[PDB]
Amino acid sequence: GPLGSKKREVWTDAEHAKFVEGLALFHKDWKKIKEYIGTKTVVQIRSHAQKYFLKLNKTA
Repeated sequence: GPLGSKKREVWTDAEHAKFVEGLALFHKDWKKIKEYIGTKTVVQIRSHAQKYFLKLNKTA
């Protein structure tokens, strides 16, 4: 885990895609995602937890 190191609340492109796992583990439950990435608030997760859905496509 973070081992008490200070973490940024703001996302990164590699950090984002850890959320994309919790969408399966917790199933539409942002109040559990913030633990998987580590010590996050739900604020940036809730606004990005809408963004994953926008990319979904029936052409792959």
